[PDB]
Amino acid sequence: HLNGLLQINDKIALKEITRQLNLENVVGDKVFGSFAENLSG
Amino acid sequence: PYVVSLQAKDCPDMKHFLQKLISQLMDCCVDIKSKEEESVHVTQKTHYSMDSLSSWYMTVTQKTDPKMLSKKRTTSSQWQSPPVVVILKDMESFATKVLQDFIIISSQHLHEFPLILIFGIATSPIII
Amino acid sequence: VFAEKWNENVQYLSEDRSVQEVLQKHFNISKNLRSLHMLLMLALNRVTASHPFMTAVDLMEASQLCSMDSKANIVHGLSVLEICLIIAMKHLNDIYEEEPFNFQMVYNEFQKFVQRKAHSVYNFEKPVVMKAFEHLQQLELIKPMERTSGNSQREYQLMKLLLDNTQIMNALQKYPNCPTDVRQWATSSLSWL
Amino acid sequence: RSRSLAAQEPASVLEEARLRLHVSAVPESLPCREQEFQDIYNFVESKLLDHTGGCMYISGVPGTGKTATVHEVIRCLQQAAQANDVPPFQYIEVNGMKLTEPHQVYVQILQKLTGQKATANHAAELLAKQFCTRGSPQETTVLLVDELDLLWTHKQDIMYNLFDWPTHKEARLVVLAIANTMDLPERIMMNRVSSRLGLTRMCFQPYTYSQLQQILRSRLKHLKAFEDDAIQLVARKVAALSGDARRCLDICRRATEICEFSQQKPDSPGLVTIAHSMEAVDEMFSSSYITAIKNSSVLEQSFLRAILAEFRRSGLEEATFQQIYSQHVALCRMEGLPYPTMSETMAVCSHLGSCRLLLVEPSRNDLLLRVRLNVSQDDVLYALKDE
Amino acid sequence: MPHLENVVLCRESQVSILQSLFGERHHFSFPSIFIYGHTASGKTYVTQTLLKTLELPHVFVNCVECFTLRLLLEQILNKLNHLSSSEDGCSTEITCETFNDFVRLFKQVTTAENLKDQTVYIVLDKAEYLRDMEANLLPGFLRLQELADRNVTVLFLSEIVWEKFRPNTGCFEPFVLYFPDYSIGNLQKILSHDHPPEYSADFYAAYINILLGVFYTV
Repeated sequence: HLNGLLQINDKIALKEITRQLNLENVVGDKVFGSFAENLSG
Repeated sequence: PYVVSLQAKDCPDMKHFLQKLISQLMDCCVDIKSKEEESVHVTQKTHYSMDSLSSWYMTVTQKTDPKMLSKKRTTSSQWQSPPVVVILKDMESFATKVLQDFIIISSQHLHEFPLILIFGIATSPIII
Repeated sequence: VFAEKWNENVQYLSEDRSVQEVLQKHFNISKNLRSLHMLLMLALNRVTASHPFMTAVDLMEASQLCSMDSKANIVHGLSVLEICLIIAMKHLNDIYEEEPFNFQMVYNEFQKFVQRKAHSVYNFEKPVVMKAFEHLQQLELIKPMERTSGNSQREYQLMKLLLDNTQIMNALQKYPNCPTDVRQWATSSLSWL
Repeated sequence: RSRSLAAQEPASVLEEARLRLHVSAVPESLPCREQEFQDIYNFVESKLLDHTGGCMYISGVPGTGKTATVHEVIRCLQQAAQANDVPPFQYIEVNGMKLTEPHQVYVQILQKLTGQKATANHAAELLAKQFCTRGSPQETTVLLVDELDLLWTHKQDIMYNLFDWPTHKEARLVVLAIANTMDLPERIMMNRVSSRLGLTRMCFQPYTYSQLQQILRSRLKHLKAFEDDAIQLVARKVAALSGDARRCLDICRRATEICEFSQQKPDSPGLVTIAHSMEAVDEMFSSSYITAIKNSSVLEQSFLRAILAEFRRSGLEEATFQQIYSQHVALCRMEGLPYPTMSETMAVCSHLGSCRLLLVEPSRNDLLLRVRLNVSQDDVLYALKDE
Repeated sequence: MPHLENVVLCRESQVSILQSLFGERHHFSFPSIFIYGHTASGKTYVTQTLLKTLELPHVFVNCVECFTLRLLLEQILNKLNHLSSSEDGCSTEITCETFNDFVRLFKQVTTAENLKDQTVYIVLDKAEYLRDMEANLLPGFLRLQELADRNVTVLFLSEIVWEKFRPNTGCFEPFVLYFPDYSIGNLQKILSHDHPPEYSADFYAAYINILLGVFYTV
């Protein structure tokens, strides 16, 4: 569930995307590294 | 005994204006050799707003005196409760927009923040 | 049993000379479904513990309070000072065809209306004029050309008006307590001294 | 079988055509281009056998084969390396939009080669001293960069220093600069970038009319579901627009969806009809303006009518908000409605202002609202008299 | 009663409107209620009394004391953890600055039994200085019901009219309530109710009528 009204830039969107999947982190968010391998036979 | 002194050449803005008021309330209190002593302080940020001066005024009236407050706030420092009095010696040259923002906050919060203002007009009070 | 009378009561009110007029009025303005949401919940607030059914009265009063002229009802809760001010700039707009003007020009006609009047206690002083005009600053009734000078005093403003020459005349007969020597000055184009 | 729906096998014909037409399920690349694929084949082959480094900058709109033809250049060189023909190479890939800051390109390069990751300065200094190392062999690597305008900075220290790396002794960097138009080095970039580069810019032209009918034929070699009159019709409109290789197969996918809407009947037709080709143009290029006045109400169509009436005797497309309110009451009283109130003037403006069909500043100067029509003044007259 | 109706004797048509929107604890309402008045004191004094009578969860924040969006969203949670549950939360602070994380942390606080199926009131004092910052914080409260999915009713007590903060891409259209003006027949009775014990009722009310006719024009 994303909403463009909340996001205003691009650096913040790279961190709040992991708050919905939660497949590799916890309540905590991993390194600040901008996402590079977003998993994409 | 707490006296706050400030003028117009300090900080004519919003963020740095309230920063100077924090150091004034801390310097006038450490000048009394009572229970506190030397304590080097590094301002490095501690966010603040209107509750920083309200919470500090409530805690200073409890740890200073060994439990002497009566009922419904009266006779705090032996005689009467010490009010928060400031002076405005150089305010006519200060920004008029900033002087109309710090007065509208303590209006509804006066029941827990006794503020005393002292104006120093160098001409006539008609310009007020 | 109570569910059958609910859908049947709406059919009795769907074909009415007063209910259909409210539906067509909001449909022409905004045909979106959101514009109709306020027309269904306001009528439910009136239905308390003493409304067993519905009628064509609880739906007409809820559509008028959300459609009145919000730019004409703010002048009813005023005195005579600020009321005479908004009419003063209205007379100046007829002679100055679209051009800015400051506040000191309004003071020139303030001492002009004091004439042709008997000596009484209606005359004022001077600092009341700037106090009556400052009340309109917090109401956002004037708008600068593009820049608000920081060093501007009580003489350099070059403000204009944020109203029109239509609702100002229709808001005179509905204002409570209108003097006789003031209403005649607003309707006329200033022909006397 | 772990997933409950592990790719259902298409048992029909229309469901199978989407497999050969998908942009991802491609058996090779886009054909009809042998004079250009062979030219770039001998160029990259001459660099691996020479153990040197060069530059390469093509041109064309993003949709002429810059993402499919470049893959076959690597698939053909890897086969000869296993047969002792060409020296081995390394596969390096990097996109210009995957990185937010334009200076973080030094992180993806060091991580791809080795495994150490630093930053834009700690890593950018190690890559400069490693290319000039005397007495260390390297490999004939390949540099594939995309979208060069995003890496442009104020000091021009991103594109200039990147081209000077393969111009050294022990340097085997093959830069594949991918962009759009060809006049970029002589417009956005200045003198230093265009100087140390070279005039080896061979642009790629879009596909012709005879080439679009052949690429679509290879994908439908054994798909008996489309007539010969509908294939040449879809490839004809895209060939006249810009010749984009992406705007041709997307229209054909719409033809595979409009035909399934008629398959709900008990009859199962075989080939497509002539009605599927006509509907594949209006739905592909829909208009967001002819349907706004048809589905309007009464006050909305009357407010836009008074706008053209005031821009006729004045000759200026700019006006105020106080003047448009005067003539708005004249058109509202003639048809049979009372005078509109002032409070609703911003309500009807917020509806057209939300969709941004009338360019106007926000609610700051209510009496000085600048009227700017998003469309022309002659197209709104023909779409209004249709009712 | 002593400060809800005795202050202004012209609110007989407004008490039944606000009480109808409240209802019970499990009743909802609009996510934003814009109510503009005059003098910026008549609608404020009645709010502090009506909310302190029915005992409902509500806070009071101001947009003029803080010029940044980081401090505005912080003072809301500082006055919420004290009444979020039956006991205090060990006086813990919240460290946040991202506007997107405001709707995430607010759901975790409104999870206890005290704010589970209850109506939360957010009174925004002096709501006429929000246009100075960014043009994105205005539609945030209009669509808070869809994002937070909680019974939150945001109140507005500003002097500016509603048709002045319209964004560029539009926003939700709520309910605009306008309180009646100070009537001449009702202002005379409210100025004589606060009579000192040194006088009476008829003897004290006579000194007010002689000053109203000369101060009504000014």
